Amino acid sequence: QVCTGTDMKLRLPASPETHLDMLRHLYQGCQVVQGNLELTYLPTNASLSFLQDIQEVQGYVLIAHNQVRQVPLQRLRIVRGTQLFEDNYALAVLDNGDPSPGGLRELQLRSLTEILKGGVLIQRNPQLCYQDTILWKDIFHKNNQLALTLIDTNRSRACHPCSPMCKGSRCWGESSEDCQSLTRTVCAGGCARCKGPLPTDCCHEQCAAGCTGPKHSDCLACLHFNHSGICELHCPALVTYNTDTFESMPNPEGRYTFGASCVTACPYNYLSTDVGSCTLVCPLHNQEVTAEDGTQRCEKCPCARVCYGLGMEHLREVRAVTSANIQEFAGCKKIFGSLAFLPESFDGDPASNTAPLQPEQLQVFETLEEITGYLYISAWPDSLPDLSVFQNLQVIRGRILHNGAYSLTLQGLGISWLGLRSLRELGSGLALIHHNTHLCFVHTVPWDQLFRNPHQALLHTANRPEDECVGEGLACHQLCARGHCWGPGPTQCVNCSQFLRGQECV
Amino acid sequence: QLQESGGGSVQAGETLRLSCTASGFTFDDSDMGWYRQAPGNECELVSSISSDGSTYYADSVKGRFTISQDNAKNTVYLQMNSLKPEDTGVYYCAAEGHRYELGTCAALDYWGRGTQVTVSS
Ligand SMILES: *[C@@H]1O[C@H](CO)[C@@H](O[C@@H]2O[C@H](CO)[C@@H](O[C@@H]3O[C@H](CO)[C@@H](O)[C@H](O)[C@@H]3O)[C@H](O)[C@H]2NC(C)=O)[C@H](O)[C@H]1NC(C)=O
Ligand SMILES: *[C@@H]1O[C@H](CO)[C@@H](O)[C@H](O)[C@H]1NC(C)=O
Repeated sequence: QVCTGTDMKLRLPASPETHLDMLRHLYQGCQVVQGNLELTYLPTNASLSFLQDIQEVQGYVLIAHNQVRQVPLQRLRIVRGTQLFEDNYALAVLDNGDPSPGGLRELQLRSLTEILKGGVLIQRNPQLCYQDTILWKDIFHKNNQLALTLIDTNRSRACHPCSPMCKGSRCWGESSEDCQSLTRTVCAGGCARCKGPLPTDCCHEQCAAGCTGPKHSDCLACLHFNHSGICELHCPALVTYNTDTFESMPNPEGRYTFGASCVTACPYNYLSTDVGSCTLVCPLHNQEVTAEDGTQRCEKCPCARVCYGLGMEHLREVRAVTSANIQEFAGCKKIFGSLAFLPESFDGDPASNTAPLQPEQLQVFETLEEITGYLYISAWPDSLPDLSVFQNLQVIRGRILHNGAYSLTLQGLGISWLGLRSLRELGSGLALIHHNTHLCFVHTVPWDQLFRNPHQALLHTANRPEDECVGEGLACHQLCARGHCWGPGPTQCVNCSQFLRGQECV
Repeated sequence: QLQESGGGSVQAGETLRLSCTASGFTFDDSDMGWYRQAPGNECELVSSISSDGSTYYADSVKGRFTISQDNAKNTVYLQMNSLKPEDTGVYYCAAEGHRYELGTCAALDYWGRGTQVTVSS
């Protein structure tokens, strides 16, 4: 039911050939989208029959550079706009048409009736109608501060006007079913949302987007959190305090706040806190901890020095690992952040006077065993056939994913194979390996055993054909169980067919 | 649940009685009021009565329209005498207390409230 979103924006997919597949994996069977629902750079043919289940988007809905005419987001009731496109808009619809004409024609957001924070930006798309027919301030929440709306009607077609059955001639479509239902501006008592004109028809104070009845069970969407079908303001805390002394005792009614729903325990690859929350980055003056059975938590901390990757501390704005900053990972056995290798890395920049990065400097990462964020590689030294410097890397969490989708990204590399012999799991997100001319031993890795949730998979294309690998004799050594291996020889096997010999198999 | 009754086609100069019926409530300490919206013209407050029976009207209706809140049957009446075609439109009753946001006429139009008035000559 609940699924991660994305964070690409106007940035253009490197593998258009698999781009749609990623979205299907992300949004198939998904009712609530944690983070942003980004739909970008789709063709006319494209079937989006997976988006039909989507109901909430805690992020910001972006529909940009799409030659499709239909985007079925009928069931979408609420956009919380926790994050905003350009920090100002909760819904952005940009450049959908131009070089049967192509482009978005109807928005058909017939169930959207709530935008808690953030405005609406619609511009640059000719086929679109029913963009100025909608009363946006009824969908905008009462306390919503960001109530900005910049819309562009500039078109190249005629708009068949709303059904006469659409009160106020306010509609998403010509159809009788696409009439905009109001649930704020037409209420009395002043109560934010209602299902009728009288105050006795007001929705409970803890509902959002409307309701079917007075009580808090009846809400179309909960404004704050969902307490097993009820909408509470906070979830029940895990701690109760002795009336007299204030001795913290755990109460059995306690629930962690994941997204906008109270949960007994967090989902996988998510951190439980003493503050009664599920999160991906731990609060300040806090350290990450592992449990008896691997369960990662978050204890308060004197707090130990630790290795920050990209998207953390000073490496928040840093684009990728470079010669100027490669030295920091010295001895790091775990980087708290993302590792992103770019052409500019090994090429260097003379305008900053950051020299090139030599292939021996990558030796540093021999120590490194876990990455909280993600590993992205669109560059490498052609010197190296494989990823040996990351032979030690046991797990990529992907708590921060690249473009919000991909844990592991390998594109445009002159390398023979991988060799991540230690890589036993990928915590969250999808694997994007493409346009790697020489890459073999790809179908040899059992990626079905590196993934943890079904929204995950590997997306490969423009590699070296396995037909060629087998033909040039590049396959798994006979001492690698079920021929699962990361590269050539017994120095790569996953499970050894017979007993160890340290590095090598025998 | 408030409903409007008493509309119809009539020749001008005739009379109509309008009923603002309820399904629960008490209008006590909550002065009621009739509104009306003519085709492609602004929503107007035609008449309103206090909790104590101190009536108000607009300049076009006074001496022709008399408003009155029955306590027993718990229904608000609006007697419209000396009807003119300039009157024609849809008349919505609604507590001046429980006032909407998108506009009284506009909101009650959404929920399908009020009753239709038609006047020829
Ligand atoms: C909030 O979370 C709850 C988790 O339970 C969502 O599920 C809803 O659960 C209630 C009962 O707690 C369902 O109502 C009734 O449940 C019984 C079974 O106990 C069922 O036989 C009845 O027909 C009735 O549905 C409610 O329908 C159910 N909704 C689902 C599964 O979609 C709840 O929907 C979440 N969201 C909100 C805004 O409440
Ligand atoms: C896909 O697009 C092409 C564009 O030429 C079109 O001919 C084709 O009919 C489309 N597919 C379907 C099933 O309509």
